[PDB]
Amino acid sequence: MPVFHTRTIESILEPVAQQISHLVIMHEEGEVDGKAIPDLTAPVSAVQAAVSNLVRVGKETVQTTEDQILKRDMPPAFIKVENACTKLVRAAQMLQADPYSVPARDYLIDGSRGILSGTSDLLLTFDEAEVRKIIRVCKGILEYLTVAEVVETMEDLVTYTKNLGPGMTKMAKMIDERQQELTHQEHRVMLVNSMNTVKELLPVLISAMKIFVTTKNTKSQGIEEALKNRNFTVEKMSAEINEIIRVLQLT
Amino acid sequence: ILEAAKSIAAATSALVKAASA
Repeated sequence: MPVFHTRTIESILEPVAQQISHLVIMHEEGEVDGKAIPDLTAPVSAVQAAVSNLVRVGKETVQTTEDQILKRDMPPAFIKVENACTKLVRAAQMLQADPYSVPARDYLIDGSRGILSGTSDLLLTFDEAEVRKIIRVCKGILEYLTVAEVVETMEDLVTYTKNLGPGMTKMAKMIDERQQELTHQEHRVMLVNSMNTVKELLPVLISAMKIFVTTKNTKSQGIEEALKNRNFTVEKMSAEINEIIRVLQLT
Repeated sequence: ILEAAKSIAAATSALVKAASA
C-alpha cells in the first residue's frame, strides 16, 4: 500500500503486489462470482519450496548476525510467510475438490497477501540492519569530531587528519549509494545536501585546526577567535551528520 | 535473502497468474 522504499525492494515486490491486485479485481470485491480456478497444486508447491528456502536463508542470517535487533525481528516474518503458505496449500486442496470454492479463493487471496506482506517485513528488517551499519560509521565520525577539541600540536593534527580521512570517505561512499537506492526523491535531496555540506566543511575544519594550533604555539594572540571557528565547524558538521542519521531512518 | 526473496516473488506471481488462467 505504501511505495516500496528502496529500488531493490520495489523491483522484487512491485510485480507481486500488482498481480495480487489483478487477482482481487476478479473473484473478490463482489465481482467475478462463479468463475472456476484451475488446479494449483503445482504453483503452490513451488511457492512452498521458495518459502522453505527463504526461511533457510533467513535462519542462517539470524544465527550468524551481530545485529541484535535483526536477530529478534526476523523470526516473526518467517512465521507470517509459513502461516500464509499453509493457506495457499489448503486452497490448492479445496479447489481440487471444488474449482468454485469461495473459501478456497479467500484463502488464496489472504495467502498471497501474507506472502507479500511477510516477505516485505523480512526485507524491511534486513534493510534496517544495513542502515544501522551506515549509522555506525556516522556516529564514529561524530565521536571523533568531539576529539578535535584536544588537538594542540601539529603532530596531533596530522594524526587526527590521517584517522579522520578514511572515516569521512567511507561515510561519503555509503550515503552516496544509499541515496541512489531510495524511492523518495525528497529523501535523496536531504542526504545529498547534508553530505555535500559535511564534505565542504571538512577542509574548513582542518584549516580551523591548523589556525588554532598555530596561534596556540606562537604562544598567544587571537586564540579565543580561532577556537570558536573550529568549534562552529564541529557543531555544524555534527548537526549535518545527525540530520543524515535521522533521514536514513525514514521509509 | 535477496535471491531467496526474488524466488518467492517469482513463485507467488506465477501462482497468482495461474489462479486467473
